[PDB]
Amino acid sequence: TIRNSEELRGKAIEQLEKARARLKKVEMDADQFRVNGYSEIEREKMNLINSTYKTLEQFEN
Amino acid sequence: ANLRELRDRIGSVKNTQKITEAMKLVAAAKVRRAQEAVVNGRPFSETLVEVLYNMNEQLQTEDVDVPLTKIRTVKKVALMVVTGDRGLCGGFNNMLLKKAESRIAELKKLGVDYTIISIGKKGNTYFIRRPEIPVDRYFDGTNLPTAKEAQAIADDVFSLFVSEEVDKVEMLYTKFVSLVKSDPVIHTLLPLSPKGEICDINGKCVDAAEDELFRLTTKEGKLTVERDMIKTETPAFSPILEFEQDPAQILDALLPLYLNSQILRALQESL
Amino acid sequence: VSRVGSAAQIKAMKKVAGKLKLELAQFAELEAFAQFASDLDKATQNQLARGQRLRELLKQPQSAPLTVEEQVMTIYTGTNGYLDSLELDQVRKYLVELRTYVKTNKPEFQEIISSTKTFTEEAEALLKEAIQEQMERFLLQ
Amino acid sequence: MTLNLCVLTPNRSIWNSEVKEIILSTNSGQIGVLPNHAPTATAVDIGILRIRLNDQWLTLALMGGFARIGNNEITILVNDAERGSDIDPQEAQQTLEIAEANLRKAEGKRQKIEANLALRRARTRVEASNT
Amino acid sequence: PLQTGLIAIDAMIPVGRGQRELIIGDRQTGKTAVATDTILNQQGQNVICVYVAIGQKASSVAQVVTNFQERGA
Amino acid sequence: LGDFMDKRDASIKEQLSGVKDTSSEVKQLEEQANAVMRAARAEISAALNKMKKETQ
Amino acid sequence: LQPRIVGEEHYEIAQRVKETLQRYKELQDIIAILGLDELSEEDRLTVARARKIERFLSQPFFVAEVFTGSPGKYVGLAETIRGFQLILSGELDSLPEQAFYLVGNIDEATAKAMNLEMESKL
Ligand SMILES: Nc1ncnc2c1ncn2[C@@H]1O[C@H](COP(=O)(O)OP(=O)(O)OP(=O)(O)O)[C@@H](O)[C@H]1O
Repeated sequence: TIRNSEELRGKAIEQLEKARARLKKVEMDADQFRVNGYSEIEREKMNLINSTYKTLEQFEN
Repeated sequence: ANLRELRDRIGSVKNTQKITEAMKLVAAAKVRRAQEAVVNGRPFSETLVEVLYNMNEQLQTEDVDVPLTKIRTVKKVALMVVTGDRGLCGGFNNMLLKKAESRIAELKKLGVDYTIISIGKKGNTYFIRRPEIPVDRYFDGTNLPTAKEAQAIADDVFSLFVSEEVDKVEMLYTKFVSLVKSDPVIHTLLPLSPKGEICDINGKCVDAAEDELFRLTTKEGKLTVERDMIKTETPAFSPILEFEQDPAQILDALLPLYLNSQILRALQESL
Repeated sequence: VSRVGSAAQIKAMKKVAGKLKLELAQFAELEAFAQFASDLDKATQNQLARGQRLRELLKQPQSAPLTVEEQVMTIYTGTNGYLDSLELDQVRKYLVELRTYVKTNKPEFQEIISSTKTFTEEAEALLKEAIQEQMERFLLQ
Repeated sequence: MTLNLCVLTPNRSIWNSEVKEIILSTNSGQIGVLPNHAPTATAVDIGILRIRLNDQWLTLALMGGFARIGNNEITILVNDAERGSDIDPQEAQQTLEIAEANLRKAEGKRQKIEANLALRRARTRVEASNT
Repeated sequence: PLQTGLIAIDAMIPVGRGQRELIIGDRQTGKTAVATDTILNQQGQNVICVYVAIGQKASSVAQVVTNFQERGA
Repeated sequence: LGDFMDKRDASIKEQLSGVKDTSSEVKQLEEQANAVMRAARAEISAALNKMKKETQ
Repeated sequence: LQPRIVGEEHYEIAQRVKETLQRYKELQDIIAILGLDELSEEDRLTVARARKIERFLSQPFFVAEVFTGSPGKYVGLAETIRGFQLILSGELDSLPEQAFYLVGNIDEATAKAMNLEMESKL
C-alpha cells in the first residue's frame, strides 16, 4: 500500500509539474500566436485599404 | 393550372407510398427485436418453472398458504386489457376492445363486479372517452415496456390481490400466432395453480398448447412465422435444495417473480 | 445528366468523385428512412448521417467559386469521414477554416494537385496531417 | 477461484461473472456464501446483495427475488437488479422524500401494501447507492 | 475540364471544354447565378467568356456587368 | 507505542490529501491551458470585427 | 434579399423562416395521411413553429379594417426581425397559435396570448 500510494501521489505531482511546464508552453503559445495573428488580420485589412484605391483607379481609366 | 395540381397529387402519392414501405420495413425490424427480447427473456422463466415445479412437488402435503396462490371463490373479477401504443394498428385495438366488451358483457350479466386495468395508450384513450366502464389504473408505452411498465403492472396487480379485495385477475392480450390473424386470448394471472402453469379463463392449463418462441422465416417469397412446441427446457431433475427459509415463505417470495414473468411476456407478445 | 461523363474531370477528381457519387446515391436511397433513423441498423444510421453531412458541403454562397484543389480536398474530407463527428451547423464553418488553412500553410498539396493533376499519396498524407491539425485547432473553438 | 454466479432479471442476464464473497440479504437476514458452498436454496428480500471480487468490495442493487446455491454454479433469480451502482444518491433522496410523502395520501388498504413496498424499494435503492 | 467552381457540378455533373450543358430550371432558382459563378471561376484559366443577355431587363444586365467589373472578370 | 503506527497511517493520510489537491490542480491547469489560447483566439477575432467596422 | 444588401441578421432570419416553412410544406402529406401523433420530436417542433410563423405573417391593414374588423398596425423592420427571432428561437413555444394571428408585433402577440389565457381560465 505504501509503495503504490507514494507512487500514485508522486506520479500525480510530477504530472502537476510537467503539465505546469506544458502550461508555460501553452501560455507562451497563445501570446506568440496572438502576436502573429494580429499581423495577418491587419494584412487582410490593409488589403482592403489598398484595394479601394485600386478599384478607384480601375474606374478612373 | 390543373396539370400542376395533378403533378403535385402524383408526387404526394409517390411520397406516401415511399413512407408506407419505410414504415413496413422498420416495423419488421422491430418485430425482429421483439422476438429477440422474447427468446432472451425466456430462460429466466424456464429455470423459474423448473424450480417452482420441483418446489410444489415437495410442498403438496404441506400447508403452504401463500396469498397469491389461494383460491377465494367469492367471485370478484379484475380483467386487465393491454392494447397497442400508436395507430394504424392493422385491426389490433378494435378487436381487443371488442373482446373486452364481450367479456364485460358476460361478466356484468353474472353480476360478478368486474373492473378494468388498462395498459395501452389507445385502450386507455378509449376508456377515458367511455366512462360507463370502471377502470383502475393507466399505463403507457413512452416508458420502456421491457422493464418498467411490466414492473409497475406487477406492483399494481400484486397490491390488488394480496390486499384481498378482488378475485380472478385475468389478462386479455394478443399472442402473435400469425402475421395476418391475431386472435386475442383471456388468460388468468393471479389465481394461479400452485404447480405454476398458465391457465385459461376456465383454468384448463393452456400451457399445453402455448407454443413458445415464435420465429420468422419466409416460406416461398413472402414473410411468415414459425412456432414449434418445445425448446431447451430441462425441468426434470429435482436435487436436494436444503431449504433454509420456511417453505411457505419460499413460495411467498417465488410467486411475485412468476407474476412479473407472465406480465412481461404478455406485454412483449402483444407488442 | 452529363453525357461526356468522367472524361471531363482531371485524374485527381475521379478518385474522390466515385466515392462521393456512391455515398450520395445511398443517401438518396435511404432518404425515406430519415424519420425512423432511431429504429435502424448502425450501418444505415451511418449512411444517413454521412449523407446529411455530405449534403452540407455541397452548399455554396453566391459568387465564391472553389478552385479544383479546394474542392478535391473538400470532397476527400467529406467522403472519407473526417467530419463524420461534427454537427450540421459546424461542417460549413470547419470546411471554410480548413480550406483557408491548407491554402495558407501546405502549398505542396496545391502544387501536387495542380502540376501533376492527380491525387497523389503525398497529397493524401499532407491532407490527413492538415485535417488533424485543423481538427485540433477547431476543437479549441 | 470461486463459484459461478449469475444474476438474472426477467428480461436479461445482468452479469454472469464469478466473484468470491457474497452477502445475501434473505427473508431470514444476511447470509454469506463461500466458494464450494453446500447447496442451500433460499429466498431473497427487497434488500442488498453485496459481492466481493477479491480486489474490491462492491454492492448490487436489487428489488427482491429468489436465490439458489448449487455445486458452485449458483443462480439468483431477481426482480429488478441494476448492475453495480448506476445512480447517485441525490435523486435517491428525492425519491425517498416523495415515497414517504405519498405513503400518507395512499392510506387505503391496498395502498398500505403498495406504499410499503415502494418504501422498501426506495430504501434499498438509497442504501445501495451510498457507495 | 471546364471548371465551373461549383463543387456539386464539378463532381457530379462534370462539364468539359467543347460540351454544351443545359442550365435548365424553374424561375428564380439560380440559373444566372450558376452561369455567373462559372464566368468568375474562369479567371485563372484563359477562357474568353461571352454572356448573351436575351430579352433581359436592362438594370439586370447592368447589375451583372457591374458584378463582372467589380470581381475583375 | 501509539505514535509509531500513527505515523505509518498518517503517511497514507497525507498521501490521499495530496492526490486530492493534485487532481484539483490538474483540472485547473488544463482549464488555464485551454483558457489562454481561447482568450487569444476570441479577443483577436473581437478586435478583428471591431476594427473591421471602422475599416468599412 | 442578399446579405451585403440586407444585413446578416435579416438574411439569416429570413433564410431560417423560409427553411422552416418549406420543411412544413414537405411534412404536409406525412402528417395528413399518417398521423401527427406518431411524428418525431424535432418535426413536431418544426410543425408547431411553422404554424406559429404562418399566423404571425398575417397583419391587419389600415385600409382593410373594414374587412378584418380590427385597427391596422404599422410594423417596422426591427420589430419584425425580433418577433420572428423570438418565435423560432424557442421562447414563445408556450403561446397558443391564435395569439400570433393578426397581431402587429410580438408584444401584441404576448398580450393577445394573455387575454386568451384569461378567457381559457374563466
Ligand atoms: N448559391 C447561392 N447562394 C445564395 N443565394 C443564391 C445562390 N444562387 C442564387 N441565389 C439567389 O437567388 C436569387 C435568384 O438568383 P438568380 O437570378 O441566379 O436566379 P434566376 O433563375 O436567374 O432568376 P430568374 O428566374 O429571374 O432569371 C438571387 O437573389 C440570388 O442572390
